[PDB]
Order: sequence, then structure tokens, then C-alpha cells
Amino acid sequence: GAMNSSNYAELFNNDIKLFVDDTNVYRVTVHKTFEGNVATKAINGCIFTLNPKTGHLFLKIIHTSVWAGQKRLSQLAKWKTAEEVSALVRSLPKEEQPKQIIVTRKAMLDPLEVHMLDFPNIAIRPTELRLPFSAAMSIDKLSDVVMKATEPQMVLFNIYDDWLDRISSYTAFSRLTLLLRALKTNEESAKMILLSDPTITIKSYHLWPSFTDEQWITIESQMRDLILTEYGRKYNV
Amino acid sequence: MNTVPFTSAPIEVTIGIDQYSFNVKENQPFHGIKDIPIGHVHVIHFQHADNSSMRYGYWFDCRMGNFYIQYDPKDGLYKMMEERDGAKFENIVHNFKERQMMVSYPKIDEDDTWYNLTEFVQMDKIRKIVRKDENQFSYVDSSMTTVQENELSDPAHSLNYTVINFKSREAIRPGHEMEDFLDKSYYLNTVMLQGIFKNSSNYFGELQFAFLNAMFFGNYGSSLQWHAMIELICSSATVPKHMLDKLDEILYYQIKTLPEQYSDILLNERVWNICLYSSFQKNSLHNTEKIMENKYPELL
Repeated sequence: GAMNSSNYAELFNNDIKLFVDDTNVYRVTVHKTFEGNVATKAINGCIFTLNPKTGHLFLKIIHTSVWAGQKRLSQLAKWKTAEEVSALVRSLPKEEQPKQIIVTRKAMLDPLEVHMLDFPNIAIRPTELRLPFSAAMSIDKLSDVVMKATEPQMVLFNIYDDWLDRISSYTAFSRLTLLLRALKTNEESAKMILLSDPTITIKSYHLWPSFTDEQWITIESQMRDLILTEYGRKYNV
Repeated sequence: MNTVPFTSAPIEVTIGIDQYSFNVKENQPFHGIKDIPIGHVHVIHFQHADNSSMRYGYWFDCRMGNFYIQYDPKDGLYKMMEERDGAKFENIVHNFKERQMMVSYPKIDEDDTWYNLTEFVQMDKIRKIVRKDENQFSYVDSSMTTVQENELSDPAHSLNYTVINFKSREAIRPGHEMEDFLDKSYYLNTVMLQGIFKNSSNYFGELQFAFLNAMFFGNYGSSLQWHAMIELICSSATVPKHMLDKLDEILYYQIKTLPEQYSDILLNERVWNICLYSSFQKNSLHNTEKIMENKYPELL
């Protein structure tokens, strides 16, 4: 059933599973028109499909052309997301196909379930956790590739860079959500913290900097402190 | 006018015929129901005073034989049975009616209620849903399960309703995923109407039969079928205008006949608010809408 803090470590056993976050599929700007009415402009989006155990990220870029001449777009976005996750499952060899897909938002359940009818042994599940995958377009290289695309396009990443060479999935996945949590709450600060020291660089094939073990501790301490600071400010505590 | 005699009334039971019902006391000399209109289906049913669980009954039509009722003390319940000896049957009927030990089917002549609830119900469709083809009548009770429940155990005792599932390959054309799941017209018109049911009248009949099984026996799966056939129509943007207008009359009389105190288990909040206020067909159940709002405003 639903995924929560009880059944949290299931994410890390050897059953293939994917998270599907659809918060950045349909992205608009809001502006005034010449007659003073309000209009939207769409920008490029991305389906955010992640294997929390291995770090494999399937970043489906949603080109603004997909929206052209369509109504009820925010509704269509859900169905387009379930279309593309399906095509992705079909594109993978059987032994790689997930046994479960966990949607970060309950409104994706019915579209995915419908589009996955050809895969009845693939359980579609909701979650009660509050994952921070909308902050994914705070990662400079994810946002750049999304922004620069000219057609629908798929882009593979490992969102853990090379961390699994030295830490477990559990820990990896905790670093990730910590970083995205921080970037969601106060992007400017989160990024300041990550990039302050110019001598620590991002490998061209990586997304985050090449911190040493000791530095990842200092970083994780500093992201924790950020997230606490912003909550007090949010509620006066 | 037809009759359904009873051999005897050994145990205290509440007896029902159609939407009518009587209390019969233990070994009261009771011997049957007379003046039953030929022309529709009927249902006779039972609730023992000792076990207010399991209501049970028989669906039938006098035009298909001469049926009577006898208690079976081994099985502890009243059984419907056919008499094949025509002469022998009219004989026991005339003797008991002369002895006047029979209640009369109490039909006020202004009342079209029974006809309105059974208009599309046919015995032959019924005996496909309750498969037991060594009897011309059909047995139902509170606990019997449907074929769709069985899938999600004993099949001889199954209600073989037509299986409707909005998230199935049947209901969803590949490539029209979004379209078909928001707008079920495909499923309704081609798959179900044209395909399985053949005409709107068989459909209405199953829907109508499922409602009554729910009302008389509290058959929870019958409730589920009835609601789903309603949802399929209401969640379709393209429905024959004759079917909308008939459905408004069908539902009106169902809602009108329902015991007031049972509204909570028998009406599914979601389906009805969808039909009457969210679906394509909101505007199209003026009669059903008006009666729901004045009788069960709380559910909404």
C-alpha cells in the first residue's frame, strides 16, 4: 500500500523500484497581457524518474511543443507523465522493469495505473512521505539541460555521482533528500553552502561537488542547520 | 391473476411478495398469495423471526409454470417448488382459496410502482445471472457473492452479473487511455451496449435486478453492480437521449421505494454526487436529482 516511515527501508532491498515525481512536468510563467488580462507562458519541464537504490535517474524532458493546442493542461500533464513512464518501462528489458512504482503525488495513481494495464504485476503505489523532488530543478545541470532542449529528449543521470563507492544506498538517499530539502527551503543559501569553496569542483560527469568524506560531514551539518533556521523563521519559533 | 400456495407455515417468518410484506406467526394456518398480476416478474422472500440475518427469496414468473412454497425442516427454510400436475395444482389452489386462508396481492390500481421497478427485468436474463437451470425460478439471499467478488469462492452459488471495471483493458482502448477513462462512452456504447448487452433494455434490466437484490436481501455485491452500471452511464459524454430519460425514471422509482432508514449502506456517496453534480449527465436526471435532494439531503 502507501509508503511511509514504517516501510521506509524497503526502498533499499533488491526489488527494483522507481519514484516518479511529476511536479516539474508542466511549468508556466505568469504575466500580464497588453489589455491587462492574465496569461501563462509554458517553459520546458521534466519527469523525474529515480531508482533510489542505484541512483539511476531517467529525466524525461517535456518540451513546450507537447502542450501546443491543448486544453486542461495541468490535467494532461498527469496523463503525459504516465504515458512516458510507461514507454520507459516498455523500453527496458524485462529483468530491469520495476516491480513497483511509487508516485510522489496521489493524483498520478489513476493515470499511471491506466497506462500500465499491460503490466499488472507492477504495483503502482502512493506515498505519505513528503519527498523534496520538486527541487530537482535547483540542480544546475538538471535545470540547464531541461532549459536548453529543443525536442522531447531523455537524459540519464546518476543522481548519486560516485557516492555508492563508499556509502550505502540508505545513506546516499538520505544525503540526496537532505540536499533537496535544503534547496527547496532556501535555494540561495543551500547553493551558497555547496559552492562557497572554489577549490572543490563538480566533475563534468557529476552533478554535485567532489567533497571528501570529512567535507560531506561539514556540508550535511550546514544543510541541517539551514533547514532548522528556516522553520523558526516560517513559524516564529 | 395467479396464485402461489404454501403447504404450511411451521415457523414464524416475515414474508414478502414484491414490495409487500406480512407477518406470519408460528403454525398460523397460512396457505399462500393470490391475485398476483400476470405479466411481470415477481419475487417472494422471507426473513425468519429467529434469525434477522439472511433474508432470502425466489424470483419467478407464473407464465412459466405453477409454483408453490413448502418449508423444508432439514434445511430450515421455505423452498419454492414447481407442480407439474396441472390438475393437482388448481385443486389445492381452489380448496385453500375457498377456505380463504390466502392473502391477496394488495395492488392499488393507481400504483405503477412495481411495473416501474421491473419494466426491463426478464426471467430469461435472470436465470443466466442465477444459473440453476433445473428450476424455472431463481434463488437469492443476502450472503451470495458475485463473480467479480469471487475473482478479487463456490461458483454454483454465484451471481453472474456483467463485469464492469473502469481500469481494465476492456474499458480502455490502447492509445486512448486518457480519453476513455474520463469519457467512458466507448465502454458504454460499443463494448457494453452493442457488444455484451445488445440493447439498452437488457442493460436496464440487469441494473434494475441488481437494485432489487440489494433492497430485499441487502446483497452487498448487488449494490456494487447497480452503482457501477449507473456510474458507467453518468460518466459517459455521449448517451442515447432515450436512455437518459428512461434512467431518470428508473432511478427515481428506485430512490422512491428505498426504506428511509437504509440510505447509509445502500447509496454510495461518491457515485451519486458524481452522477448528479459532477458527471456529464448532471443536467439530465432532473427527476432523480429532485427526489434525492428532498429525501436524502444529508448524503449530499
